Amino acid sequence: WDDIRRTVIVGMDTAHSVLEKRLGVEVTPETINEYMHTINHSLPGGAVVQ
Amino acid sequence: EKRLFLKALKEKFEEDPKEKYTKFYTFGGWEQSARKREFVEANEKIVSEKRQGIPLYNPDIGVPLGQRKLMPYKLSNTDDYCEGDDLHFLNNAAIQQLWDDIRRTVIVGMDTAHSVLEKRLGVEVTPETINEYMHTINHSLPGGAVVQEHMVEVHPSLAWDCYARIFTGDDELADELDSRFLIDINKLFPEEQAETLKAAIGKKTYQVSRVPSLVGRVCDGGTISRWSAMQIGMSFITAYKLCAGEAATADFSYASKHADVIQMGNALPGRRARGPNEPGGIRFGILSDVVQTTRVSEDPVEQSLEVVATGAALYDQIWLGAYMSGGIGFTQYATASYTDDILDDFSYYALDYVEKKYGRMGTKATMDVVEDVAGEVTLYALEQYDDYPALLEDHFGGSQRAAVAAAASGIGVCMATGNSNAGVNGWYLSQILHKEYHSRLGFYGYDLQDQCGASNSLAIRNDEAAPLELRGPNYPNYAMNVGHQGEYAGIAQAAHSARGDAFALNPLVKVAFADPMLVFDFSKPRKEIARGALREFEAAGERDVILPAK
Amino acid sequence: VKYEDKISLYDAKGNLVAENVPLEAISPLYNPTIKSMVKNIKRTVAVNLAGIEGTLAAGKIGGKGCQVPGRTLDISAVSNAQAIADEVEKILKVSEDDDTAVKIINGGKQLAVQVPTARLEVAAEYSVSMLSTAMALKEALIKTFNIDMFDGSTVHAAIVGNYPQVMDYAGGNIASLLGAPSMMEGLGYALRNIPVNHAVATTKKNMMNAIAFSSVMEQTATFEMGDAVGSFERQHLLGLAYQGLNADNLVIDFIKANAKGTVGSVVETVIDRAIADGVIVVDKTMSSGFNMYKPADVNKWNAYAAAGLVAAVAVSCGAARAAQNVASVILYFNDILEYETGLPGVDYGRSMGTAVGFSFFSHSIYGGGGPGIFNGNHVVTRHSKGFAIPPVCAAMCADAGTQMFSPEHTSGLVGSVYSAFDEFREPMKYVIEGALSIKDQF
Amino acid sequence: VKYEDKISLYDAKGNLVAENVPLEAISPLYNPTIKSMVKNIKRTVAVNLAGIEGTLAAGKIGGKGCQVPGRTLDISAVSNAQAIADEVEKILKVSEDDDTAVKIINGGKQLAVQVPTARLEVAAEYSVSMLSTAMALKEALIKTFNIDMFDGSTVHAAIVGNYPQVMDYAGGNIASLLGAPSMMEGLGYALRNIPVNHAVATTKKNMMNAIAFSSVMEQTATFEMGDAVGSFERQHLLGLAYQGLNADNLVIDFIKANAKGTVGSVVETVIDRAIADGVIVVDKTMSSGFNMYKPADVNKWNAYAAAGLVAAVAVSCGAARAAQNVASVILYFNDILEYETGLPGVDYGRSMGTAVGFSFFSHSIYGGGGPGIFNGNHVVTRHSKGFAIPPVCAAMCADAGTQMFSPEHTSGLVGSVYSAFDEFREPMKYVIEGALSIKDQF
Amino acid sequence: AYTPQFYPGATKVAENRRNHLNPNYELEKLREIPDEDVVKIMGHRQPGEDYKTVHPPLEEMDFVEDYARDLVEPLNGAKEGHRVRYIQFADSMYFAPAQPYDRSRSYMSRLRGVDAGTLSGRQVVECRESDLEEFSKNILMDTELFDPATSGMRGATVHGHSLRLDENGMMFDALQRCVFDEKTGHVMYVKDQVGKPLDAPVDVGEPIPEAKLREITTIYRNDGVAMRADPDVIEVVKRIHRARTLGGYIPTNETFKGL
Ligand code: F43
Ligand SMILES: C[C@@H](OP(=O)(O)O)[C@H](NC(=O)/C=C\CCCCSSCCS(=O)(=O)O)C(=O)O
Ligand SMILES: C[C@@H](OP(=O)(O)O)[C@H](NC(=O)CCCCCCS)C(=O)O
Ligand SMILES: O=S(=O)(O)CCS
Repeated sequence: WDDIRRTVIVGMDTAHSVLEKRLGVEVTPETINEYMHTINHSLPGGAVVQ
Repeated sequence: EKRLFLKALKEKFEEDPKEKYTKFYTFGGWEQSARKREFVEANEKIVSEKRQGIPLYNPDIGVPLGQRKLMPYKLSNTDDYCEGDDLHFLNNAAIQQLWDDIRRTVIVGMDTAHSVLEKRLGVEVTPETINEYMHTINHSLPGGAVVQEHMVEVHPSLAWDCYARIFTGDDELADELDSRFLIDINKLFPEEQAETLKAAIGKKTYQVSRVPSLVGRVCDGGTISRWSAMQIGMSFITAYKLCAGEAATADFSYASKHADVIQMGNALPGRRARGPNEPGGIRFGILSDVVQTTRVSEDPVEQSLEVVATGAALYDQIWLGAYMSGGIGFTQYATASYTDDILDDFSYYALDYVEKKYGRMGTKATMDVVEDVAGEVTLYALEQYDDYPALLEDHFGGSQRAAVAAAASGIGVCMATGNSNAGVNGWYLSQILHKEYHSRLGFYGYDLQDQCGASNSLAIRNDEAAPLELRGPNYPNYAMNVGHQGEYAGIAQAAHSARGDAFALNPLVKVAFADPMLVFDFSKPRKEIARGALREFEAAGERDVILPAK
Repeated sequence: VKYEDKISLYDAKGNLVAENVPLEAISPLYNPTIKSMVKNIKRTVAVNLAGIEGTLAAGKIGGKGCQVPGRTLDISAVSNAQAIADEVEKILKVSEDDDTAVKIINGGKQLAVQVPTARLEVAAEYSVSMLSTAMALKEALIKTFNIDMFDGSTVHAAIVGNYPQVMDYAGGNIASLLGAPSMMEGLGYALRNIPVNHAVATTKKNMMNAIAFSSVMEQTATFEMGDAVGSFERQHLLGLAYQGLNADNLVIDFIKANAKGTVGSVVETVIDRAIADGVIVVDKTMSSGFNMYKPADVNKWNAYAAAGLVAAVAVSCGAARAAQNVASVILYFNDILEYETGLPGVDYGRSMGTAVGFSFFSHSIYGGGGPGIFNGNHVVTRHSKGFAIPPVCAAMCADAGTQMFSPEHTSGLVGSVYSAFDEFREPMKYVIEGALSIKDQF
Repeated sequence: VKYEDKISLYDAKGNLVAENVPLEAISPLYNPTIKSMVKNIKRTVAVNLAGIEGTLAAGKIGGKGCQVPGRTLDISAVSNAQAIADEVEKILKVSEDDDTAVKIINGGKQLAVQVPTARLEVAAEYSVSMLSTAMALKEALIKTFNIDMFDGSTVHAAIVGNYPQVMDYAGGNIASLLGAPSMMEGLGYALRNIPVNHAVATTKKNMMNAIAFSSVMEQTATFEMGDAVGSFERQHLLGLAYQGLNADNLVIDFIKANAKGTVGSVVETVIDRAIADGVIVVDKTMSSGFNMYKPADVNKWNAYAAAGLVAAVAVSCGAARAAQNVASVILYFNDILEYETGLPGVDYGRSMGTAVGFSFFSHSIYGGGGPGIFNGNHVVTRHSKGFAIPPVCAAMCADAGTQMFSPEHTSGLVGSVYSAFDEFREPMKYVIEGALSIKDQF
Repeated sequence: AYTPQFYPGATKVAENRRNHLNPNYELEKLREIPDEDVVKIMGHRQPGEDYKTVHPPLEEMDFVEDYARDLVEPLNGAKEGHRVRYIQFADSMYFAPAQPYDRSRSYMSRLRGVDAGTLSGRQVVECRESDLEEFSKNILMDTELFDPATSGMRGATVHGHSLRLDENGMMFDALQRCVFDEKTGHVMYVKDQVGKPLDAPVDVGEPIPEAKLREITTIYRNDGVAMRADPDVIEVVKRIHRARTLGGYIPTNETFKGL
């Protein structure tokens, strides 16, 4: 039950489109790898800013 | 000058608290904190063993932490210090048990059940029969199955925190009952408080069921009421043997587990969709009644501040911190209300000013007293922030300053008048006066409820009017933002501490949470949070007996 | 017209009223009486002035066992109660030729306020009545007795009670027949909220009138839920006509034929009437006899079975003079009929499922409450689309005071308020008259 | 009748229409146009026939990213749109002459159906329209394309997406302006659940018409919630008249006076006009020379401030041509007005707080989003009783395309369907006409 | 007509707040930082490239005929479809010449079509990129609104508005985007506001002396000018609070007689 309860699937395509067309930031597989490295540290409760 | 927060500032800061300058970038980063180093070692071991090389904790990415001195945190009225990481609700078992004890509590009245048994069911009800029923429910509530070995039962060691207790306003029935599972009002409360609570309760009998913590861990908060009702029905039909028919049993079931049920919290509608017994449904008066400092202390400021600490730790840290946002959470937001004696000093000054000017409760609630008391307390708190640079460094966020000053002002107004809505009005005036003083407030929106508050404090409209005791996290203005609700509960408590009231909203909750069998003793929430931050708190709900040792 | 069905209307005494009445004359979308009852239910609010006075005097604001020390107001609401009523009517008044009925109940301790329809024509839901009445009451109480500015919150808590925190009226002294729309079992379930006890008390324990009230409410709700749309409209109209309004006198005829009978005899009479009327025919005769039956008219057979279900409930609960037999009677009436004829029961098994729900809801320790608190807005009793609830009204009307959830215990205020309206006290007679008034337009 | 203050009436172009119009002429309880809008908003349903065809062709039933392999139906709903509309009209028609209409939109790609009012008279709420339309669509699709008995479930899942399991229409192709009653955050909030994007798309991105639509909906909701009764009614009447219908041409006058100005200039213009009209007077002169002002008419000052707030939002978001300045403008208009005059804000600080939360949730990680996804039912923007949403609608109308969650992205079906009705598309010119019709009845 | 009074109070801080609020008040010029240096400090774009576009120019795209929308003249960056960028500042609580709410009010009363967000630790402005750069360089940088020691432009990791200054009279910064140099006394920016390092440090000028900071700050302090010394502001605040409470209770002229 815990594994089903704690699972959430998020589509990371709208966020990429907003990063590309609103913020003018280019998204590449290297940037996605960096983002994955960051979120694997932030999701458990690590600090990234502040 | 002597201030209550001075000693903590001396212990936390190496320089003089009045010194305006210091030096940075020389602490080694995260290495200056033992907690961070322990986290790093644990992360390395956990990654290598369990995660098969997938990184978990990488301090090198993101902000370089520890550019400034990471201060330790005192706990108000307690002589022990802890790091800020120990006060996180996930790292603190004391806060988790504080929420667990409230979540797993349901109070059910047993007078309609007794009357139905006596008249409709034709079964005599005696104190011996009540004792037998209490034995049955105590065996059956955690996981038990009465005289049925073929039925699957929960491991007894897995629910050692489960109890079924009884209390009553009837003195003779109280002394005729077994003391093994009785909450004695006479010996737990002072004489005047006990008399007031007995008069408010009446001559009725109530049972308190503490569902085991593991049940609330696995399931949600709405499971507690159903578990309690089912076990109560089973124990009632087992102790008392009834040869009546089954319709009569349905009437008895309604009378016994759906007639006088008291829940800790209500269900929430819309986007806060939650069941009962969740922290967003607990009213401020209910939380004030949960905390038991009126029992052991006569100081009104201490009584209000214990409720402030409990409300901060619940509403800001658990409810808004995780239930509504999640992530790292809002620990430093709530700790600013109960770590150092800053709020203690401000509230004591407010009480002293009110006593010198208006008396303890010497004025009817008028606008002028609200304005002058709130303004004086706010000005004092803001100049205290001004002339102590270490204090401003300790409360670096404007939200962790506005809330503290406004809580002091509201507590002062509630002392002066005894009305909780006047206290919240003083809170809002303090907030806007703070904004004009420092040209600053909390976060973005943050003061949504502080610009809307003055108009909604004494309003009479449907969705705007409510006594502060009847308000809570589901109040539309208070639904989202951090840094208010825990102080609102303290202001509601201070409204009654000025009058020396035995309870605030519900006598039954006050008596039920005086039970010595609770794992978290609500008489001193600050002390227990301090104990939990030191890894010396024995929490429940651990599945140690059903897990491998390796 | 689109339905060629004709019905003959009989009153509660079994006397003929009219013949060849079009089936749509009793439809909720055409019958003026049903429209009037729906509007009155929407716009009627009951106020407990004595409850407000008691709550304010003792500071009993906040719900079950809740009480706030120091927030006590000593006002005489029951003593004034004409002044308060006049002020509330003045506040709620929209125009001069305006309904705005505020009337004194039980000599000042209760108020029966009817919010004008003008405030409901520009409302998307029925909740405007209770909110407007609460606001008007708060203003009237604050103005009549000079309440201080710092006690309006106490007055609000006494009137409404925990509303901003608890999205309902729990500890308040203002009530209505319909609950909060956010607390419905499903979409369109608002009208299935009146319990059986309220229907019995409103009609003053008259069997046929209580049956008519429950059936009218349930079938109007089915029309609201979108169920009685297209191919199901005929079945729901026939169900209403034959189960609630005693069309063709079937219910009275079955009860008279089974005065000394049992459920099985009622089943036998129902099958005999269905065969004689051409509703069902013989499908085929099996090798071991047992000539199977198939419906020549599916909807009419369902209506006949529903009327027989009501008659069987009446017969059994009048023999026992107890209202605890409803669940078993419905369940085993359907069972016996199905395995006697090879035909489907009432509502194609939904009636039997709802009867099982009644059984496990009112006959065990996991049972809860009695049959008097049954309503369609519950998870246990929502499954039948207005075919299992109306018989419970007959059962509770036949009860000789052996129920804990008697109508006198749970619906005294409701009966005192809604028994004044003629269309609520005798739903059967006035629904029949309204159907007669629109006979010629079809 | 009970209000002696008159207002002028100006169109969206600033031209005078009539003078000496009583304040009650624009009241929701009296204005025929507002009543008609509320009645029509409850019975109008938008149908996505192309969405139904696409969902059935690919088996996209279930909701977000959900496919059920094997449950695929190949139908031609868009080609047979006329036949489907005719069947739905036949099913939903009550007798002959009801106001039942199913118009064809986008060459059969969309359907705009209006269930008859007779189906809503006997309904407690507005959910009857969507459920009846869903049932009619199911029957029409089943009987037009001879869909197998084992695929009606797939058809139902295509039309409404999860309704029995999820009390909503999320994955379906049917929609309405109002949300489901289960989504309400408070009693009486049914009319507050219209998102800003829906209002902007309905009015075809016309600033004044969008302001009128949003203000009419919000103030009618405040009437429904019971907030605008008794002594609170005049404040909301004036707020609707001045902020929403530019009664004295205040909005257009302020915008004209600040064509190349800032928020502070708008504040100064508002204060100057209020002083000139006598709404506010000098209370006292302080030692520092500050002139503290007091309102000679509290509600008139509130209305003037609200009109100035709308004008300031229009000026700032037209200068920027971006709709992300709304929260800041609403916050700081009040913030500078209060400390320039010593007077309370637009809604006694209730609109400023709504802006402080709007700034929270429109620029952070904690929720919210673009200004177009907010509404009066939202937990962030429910706090101001009809004084903060019309500015948001105006600003979203002034947007040039800098928002990702634009009305085109969010409200494509709803906007296209509801723009076909003149009453919804241009509410200003019809509310003015309705007021002129009853001008002489007060 | 009506002559505005902006704020109440007779103290020096109140006068400075009034001057900041007044759009006709000429802010004193203190520095001269070229536009390229400011642009490269902001870090949104490199000086030399064309402005990126979020939507086509207003002339190319077609709009519905809206009378009430088309009589407000848009910004030059708006008709060019420029993207909306931000400039963000952190103001120290130790006599910084500009303060968050003061900054927000002055910006909303001075600039056209800007989005101002105030917070304890930082204050942010969002506008079209060309207009943002223009007004930033003209007003926010080389005026009395900016002090290189007590105010720094930080797009992320804002922390130090309430911390004690360092040994150089300089605000704390975790990312250390701007650096004080001893052998000239100037302050140099080595990173952009987000934190990306620059190719060459840009000099912003000397810090404002403390004595001058005392008489131009807009913050009330016990060591500086206190709110107790300006009773008019407190009285106005209390009047606003009472008016809000009375309007919330019952919004009638009779209720406001107790104002
Ligand atoms: C990125 C945001 C936007 C947002 O939604 N939340 C942030 C970040 C978030 C993250 C921090 C993630 C991390 O550790 O890196 C969390 C923990 C929320 C969460 N569950 O993820 C949080 N803040 Ni915030 N946040 C806080 C605070 C603050 C104060 C900091 C005061 C100042 O020095 O400037 C300011 C608000 C302000 O505008 O003044 C603040 C802002 C901000 N806060 C701004 C910008 C931060 C920046 O430095 O770039 N926090 C504080 O005032 C103390 C309490 C603290 C919360 C954690 C705790 O209690 O320990 C934390 C609470
Ligand atoms: C809605 C509720 O029913 P109630 O309203 O009648 O309590 C519903 N069912 C219950 O009755 C409650 C609990 C489940 C108990 C069933 C145990 S099956 S084993 C006992 C068989 S016997 O007792 O009938 O002989 C539920 O909560 O799931
Ligand atoms: C506004 C709303 O967010 P949504 O836009 O609906 O997702 C709401 N959030 C919150 O209440 C956030 C509260 C906790 C985080 C902020 C604390 S200051 C919620 O989750 O339902
Ligand atoms: O400052 S923000 O409002 O962005 C969030 C505070 S944690």
